[PDB]
Amino acid sequence: SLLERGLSKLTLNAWKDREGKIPAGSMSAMYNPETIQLDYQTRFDTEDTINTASQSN
Amino acid sequence: HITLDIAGQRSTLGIRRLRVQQLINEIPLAQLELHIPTDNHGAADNAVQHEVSRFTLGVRVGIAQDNKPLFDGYLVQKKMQLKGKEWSVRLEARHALQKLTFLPHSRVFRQQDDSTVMKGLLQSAGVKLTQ
Repeated sequence: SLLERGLSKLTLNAWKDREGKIPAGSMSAMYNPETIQLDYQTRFDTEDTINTASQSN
Repeated sequence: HITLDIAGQRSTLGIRRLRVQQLINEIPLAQLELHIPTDNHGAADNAVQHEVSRFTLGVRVGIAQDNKPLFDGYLVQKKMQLKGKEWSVRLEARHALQKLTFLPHSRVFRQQDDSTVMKGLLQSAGVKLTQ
């Protein structure tokens, strides 16, 4: 808000390299998603140590 | 059933693998594989330690299958693994012909038969030739 009430669509920009040096095409998509979702996940493995002093992963 | 005799005592433990090997010109062997339990503590947690400590290298090892003698040899090569909470031990046992295999001897054998050379050559361990 704070200035006006026009929508801001999402824009999908594309490149070719890892960095931003070589731009490919770039579209903005109408009809916003209603919901995004970004899932994080970290993999842990349990230490099966024979000494049995501690439990850890 | 299957009863593992070691040094004359019937040695109540748990065999997970037994394999007895016997060929045509080779020393017959027998692999065991045991599991020493760790998760059941108390009186039978060090009483199983007493039964594995009797497995010294070179002992009379006897296997009996359905009240018949299966293997009957001396013990070689006791390997133990201990990965995680598992603690297994692996045995091997070789026949009385194992006493003949790694010591370089020298004899001459003049004026003797094919059999009298060899029945007096197997006799050094207690192996009785039948021919």
